[PDB]
Amino acid sequence: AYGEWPTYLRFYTLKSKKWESNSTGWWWKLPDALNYRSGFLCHVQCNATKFHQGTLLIVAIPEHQIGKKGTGTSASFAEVMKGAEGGVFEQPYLLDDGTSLACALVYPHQWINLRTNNSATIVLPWMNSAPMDFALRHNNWTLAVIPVCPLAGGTGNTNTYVPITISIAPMCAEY
Amino acid sequence: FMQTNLVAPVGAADQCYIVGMVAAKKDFNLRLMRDSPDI
Amino acid sequence: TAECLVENFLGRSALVCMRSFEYKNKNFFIWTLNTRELVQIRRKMELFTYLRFDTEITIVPTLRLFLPNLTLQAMYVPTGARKPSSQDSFEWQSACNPSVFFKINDPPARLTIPFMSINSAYANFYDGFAGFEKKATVLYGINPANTMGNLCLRVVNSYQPVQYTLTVRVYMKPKHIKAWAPRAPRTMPYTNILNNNYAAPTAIVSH
Amino acid sequence: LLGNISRYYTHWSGSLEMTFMFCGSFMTTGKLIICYTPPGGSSPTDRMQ
Repeated sequence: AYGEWPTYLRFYTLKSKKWESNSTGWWWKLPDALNYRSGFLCHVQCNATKFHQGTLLIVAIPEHQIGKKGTGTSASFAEVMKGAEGGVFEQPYLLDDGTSLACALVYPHQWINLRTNNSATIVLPWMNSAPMDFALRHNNWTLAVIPVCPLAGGTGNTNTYVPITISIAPMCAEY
Repeated sequence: FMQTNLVAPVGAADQCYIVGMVAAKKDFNLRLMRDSPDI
Repeated sequence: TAECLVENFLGRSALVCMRSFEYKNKNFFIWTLNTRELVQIRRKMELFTYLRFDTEITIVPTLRLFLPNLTLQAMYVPTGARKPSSQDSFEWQSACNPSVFFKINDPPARLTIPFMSINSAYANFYDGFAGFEKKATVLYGINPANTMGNLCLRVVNSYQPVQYTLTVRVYMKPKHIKAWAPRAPRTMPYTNILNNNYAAPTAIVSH
Repeated sequence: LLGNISRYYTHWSGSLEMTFMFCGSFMTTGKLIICYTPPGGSSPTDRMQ
């Protein structure tokens, strides 16, 4: 991994996302999710009971320009800004960047496989080529989470909503 | 508050329950007597 | 081992601009140095999120007549400075500003630009808008610190009776490269020279 | 015991602690936020507060 302790130069807990067997995947942009030269760390776990099956790829991508199908037109405000509410992957297989999901492991990646572990954690040291970004209008890292294999197990009333809980701390943040 | 919803297997019902309990700590002190109103 | 060192993987001189104009019985270039005008080098470069490098640039003219050894001026214009209106403009004279005059029959002209940005490296991707606050017209991801100036060129002797086209070819050898944060490969055709959008589409490999 | 014993006295000082306990089946899980409102605070209306 990137080998920094979270460094410069209290956690926040987002509302749990209701995963399903069909779900494409979710992302958040940092700092946007906090609402700043910082070492963000991200700590994500499943509320999944032991019968359940399926698996998530957890990735943090630097400078992730979300692309789109079918137009040369650049993304609007509301498409890229999502706060803690987060955004969907319209095409997980292209990671929206026209790049293979299969190769996303070049970025710092962790697996939630429901046999081995329902929890994963990543340190996101500051990557910006300016020393302390200060405006509200850029996101150095994107935390992304994708169902590599579809959620399964249970019956009837259990309704396959098996939640993901995401947690974030801007550890060693200075202003 | 239910930050997630609950998750349980097919063999166990949603009749799941929390118990709440309390005490004072070692640092506690009570100042001056006045007889209780409950009896 | 050979081209396994990243400087040797990237350091092949790319033909980053290929264009023409005539002189007959306007017609000057102003191209900004961003390596997005040519698709092979676009992909080969996009495997890294940040790079710091000097750029060598070489300029090669060529002619189809309808040889005249003309003087060509190359000028480098920095990020966001004034740029000329025509073959004639006070900007082509600029005192505080680098330029090279060369003759078509000499071997082609070379220049180095040192690493030129207010940020410590070129951020090859950037997902923001502005350094202070955003207006509606501020496009997603076109970072000002990545502007890297432009190379500006004209024929200086253009009074000629003889009728022809100047072709120009511009080769950039990014040089002495330091690189950071590798990326998953861009596996999809490129619609435009600014963002990354697309329209293979849903299955990257054959059966 | 806290609220019975202390009723015999004028005013009280020092810290408390709660202990919660969950009577579930072993296979059952969930995350509950607990939060605390110091003196003079308003009630947290929902999970964002």
